[PDB]
Amino acid sequence: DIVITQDELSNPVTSGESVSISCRSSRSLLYKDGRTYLNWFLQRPGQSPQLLIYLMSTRASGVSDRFSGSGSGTDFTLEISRVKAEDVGVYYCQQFVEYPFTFGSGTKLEIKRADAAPTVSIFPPSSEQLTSGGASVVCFLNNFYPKDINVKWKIDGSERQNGVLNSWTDQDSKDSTYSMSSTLTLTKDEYERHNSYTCEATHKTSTSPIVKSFNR
Amino acid sequence: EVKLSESGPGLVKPSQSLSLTCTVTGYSITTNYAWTWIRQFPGNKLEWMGYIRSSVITRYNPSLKSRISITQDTSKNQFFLQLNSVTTEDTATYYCARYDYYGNTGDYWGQGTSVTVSSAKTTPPSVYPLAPGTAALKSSMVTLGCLVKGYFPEPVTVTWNSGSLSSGVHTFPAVLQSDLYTLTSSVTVPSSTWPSQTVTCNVAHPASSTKVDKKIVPR
Ligand SMILES: [Zn+2]
Ligand SMILES: [Zn+2]
Ligand SMILES: [Zn+2]
Ligand SMILES: [Zn+2]
Repeated sequence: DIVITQDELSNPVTSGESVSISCRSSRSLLYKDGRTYLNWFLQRPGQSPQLLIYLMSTRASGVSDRFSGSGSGTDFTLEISRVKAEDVGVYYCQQFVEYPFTFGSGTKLEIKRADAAPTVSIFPPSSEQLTSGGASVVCFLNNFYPKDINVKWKIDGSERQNGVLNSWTDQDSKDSTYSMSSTLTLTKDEYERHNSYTCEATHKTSTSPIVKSFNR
Repeated sequence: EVKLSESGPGLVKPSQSLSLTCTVTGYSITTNYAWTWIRQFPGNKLEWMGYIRSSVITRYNPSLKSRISITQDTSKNQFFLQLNSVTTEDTATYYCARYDYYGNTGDYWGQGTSVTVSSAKTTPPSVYPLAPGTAALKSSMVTLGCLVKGYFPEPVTVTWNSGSLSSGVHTFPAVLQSDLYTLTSSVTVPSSTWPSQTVTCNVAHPASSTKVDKKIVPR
């Protein structure tokens, strides 16, 4: 029955800056023993949640002192001192007073850093895939910032939008950059009908797009 | 040290029963700790499911009605989760953890195990090498990759050179289409390491008990 609220995202924080994450409960979490039962977790992409703080302000074993918790009974805050690239992820609070031990919706920490142009690489279908009657052309756009980016596919000079699937990674824990994969899937017959395949990337870091291509 | 590890089928048909196991090593589950199950839905919402403590005491989330059951096998130091009459809404990543009375779990969390509730069939992936067409900027870096296409359900694990090659690796989230997932992984290394040194992507798909090792060879 207890509902906990948290902001989806935080303003981008620069490495070195400190930030406070908020969490509010619909009911007091202070117990008759004087202790407040609130937990703070950090979860990185593909990683299991990691406990940072329990009992509202007690740091868990091995947890960096840069992490501290405070609050009343309905409003809690997690302060992260001198933020580092490694702290990127989603922060969740969990009330541990009454069942069910509901979790907050999580607040994603977004790191801010210098703009970076993507490294673009284009790959023709492999001979193995062509034997299947399918043909995927792949383009990697790695290590760029900000996350906003546009990719265009051109076959023999003409833009192709159908059959394109993109995938973005979460913010990197080491350099705070983003990466994206774009795949243009065609039938082998169609792939065999054209010669020039081009991947064009348009990013904030430049007026002119980054072009990568190959001839079949 | 104390470790928890979840195991169980990654795909279950709707209306059927879901059974998972958490094997605990380094600590006895006959203790008075809340050996609990928590799940995370696509979208990242977390939900506490229930726990078993002191071998015979349990507590479940009311939202799970009467379809959840948590039990244990003391002799094997394992505790279990059984969820009946599943629907696509039970698709999630299931985690086991050890909570103490104060809410402290320490680092006692499993790695999580993905469970998909779907009528679709299990399909192993086809793994294709991604090698550069020609010769890009020399004396610098070169990006290679592997395309893991047409599998179901999630997930697949991808490593390079059996794990000895981890830096400069980007494995992208899979994209679903026609009940089949496709994912890609890129790896960037010095133009001096490849093709001089062998670079191989290792792909595993637990659901189909399949493993593929694709060496990346020059065009
Ligand atoms: Zn990276
Ligand atoms: Zn055509
Ligand atoms: Zn041990
Ligand atoms: Zn037994």
